[PDB]
Amino acid sequence: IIGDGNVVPVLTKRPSASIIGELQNKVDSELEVGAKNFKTIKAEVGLEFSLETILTNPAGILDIIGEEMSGALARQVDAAVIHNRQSSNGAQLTSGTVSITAGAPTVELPLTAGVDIDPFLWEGYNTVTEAAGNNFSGFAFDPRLTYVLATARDSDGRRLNPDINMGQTVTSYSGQPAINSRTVGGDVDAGTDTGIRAIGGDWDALRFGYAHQIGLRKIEYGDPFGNGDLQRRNAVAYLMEVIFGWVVLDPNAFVVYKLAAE
Amino acid sequence: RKIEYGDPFGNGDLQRRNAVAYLMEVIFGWVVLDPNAFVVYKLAAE
Amino acid sequence: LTNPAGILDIIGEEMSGALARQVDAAVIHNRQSSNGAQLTSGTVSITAGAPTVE
Amino acid sequence: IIGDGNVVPVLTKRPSASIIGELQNKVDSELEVGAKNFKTIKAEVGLEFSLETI
Amino acid sequence: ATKSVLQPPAAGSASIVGGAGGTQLLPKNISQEWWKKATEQSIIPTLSKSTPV
Repeated sequence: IIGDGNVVPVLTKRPSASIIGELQNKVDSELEVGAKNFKTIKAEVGLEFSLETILTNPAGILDIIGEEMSGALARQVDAAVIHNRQSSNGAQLTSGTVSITAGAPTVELPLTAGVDIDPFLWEGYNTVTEAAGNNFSGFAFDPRLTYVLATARDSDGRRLNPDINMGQTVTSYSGQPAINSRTVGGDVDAGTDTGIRAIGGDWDALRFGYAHQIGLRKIEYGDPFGNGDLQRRNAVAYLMEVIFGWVVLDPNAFVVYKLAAE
Repeated sequence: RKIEYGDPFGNGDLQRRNAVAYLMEVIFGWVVLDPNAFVVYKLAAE
Repeated sequence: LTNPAGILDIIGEEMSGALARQVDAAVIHNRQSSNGAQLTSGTVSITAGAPTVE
Repeated sequence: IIGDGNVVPVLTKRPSASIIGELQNKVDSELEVGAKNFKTIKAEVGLEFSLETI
Repeated sequence: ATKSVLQPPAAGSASIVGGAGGTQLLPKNISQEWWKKATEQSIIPTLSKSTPV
């Protein structure tokens, strides 16, 4: 729902049984609930065309703007939730939302060429499951991680990570599911490369949804984007926007794998 | 009347701000044919 | 989209009454009801130039 | 309901009209809500008798 | 300890909603019926001679 009123109940203390003898006193136990809450934010994308462009329709461009706009929104959802970024200029969001990368523990990957990073993916799994105590459910990989894994070789020149396939979008690593996307490195739209190369964790500790969606909407009046009035300029605007929210139910349910400093 | 477009109140464009305006209006007129046809009763000062 | 307590359901009657209150405020007192200030318009109210009984 | 979560919405500001000329700029008014909340309390009475007193 | 839901928690008890942020779990009932004054009627259209305008 729109606003800060989205609440998830979290079981903070759990009951513990005991062994009770013949005619020994039965005992009552701990139980406690907390909550996490989250705000929605809004992503919008807009395009504006002269009437001549609308009537011309070059190569059927108006038939693909809905796909390109809904795609731009989907990349802004990833950029907000993962990196706390605006897609259109790569700046930090000043909204009150918390990204997966904000306050998640990090594993520093070696920057050196041909060094094997496979040990570090286990150090992060151990960080989520032993130290923080969560489940583990999969990875998001940047495609540059998959190349650095697949090109790690021993002193005889044999691959250290031979099961890693080339360029595959949906994969598994050590039996955990793994999704490749450049939204993990974050050099997408106007973003810079963050040096992030994987995120691993309990992906059920991230809840996500849409409060509201506005599909491709044609606007014919006023000045919706600051270019000038649409009737005065003989122009048409297209808008698409989405109101969405997420919660990371434990910051330590995720680990971020990131390159070292230069 | 609901209004979804333009800037009807000087706050900024409604589509640009993602806002909706409502408006209502009346045009009316009257004449007082003699000021002295009326008397006003006021409370005194403190 | 929120409609906080059904507040958007009353705006038609609230705005109907706002106009009615401004008819009285103009004709009786020569004032803008949103501001309380005197109207700059060329109209004359009942209270303008009527005699007062205290 | 039990606890301090009983809530009543309170209308706190209302629209008021303006007077405007032929091509003078129209203006928005105001509309605002608050709320009051209240808690519950518990009253009890009881009596105890021996079986012989029943 | 027995589980409390009212705040502050009763003595010798534990709060069921005692976890971080847990009070956001306590229900609200918002009345459909508002507290609002009636507004003043306009008298001028009643208290005057009607004319074509």
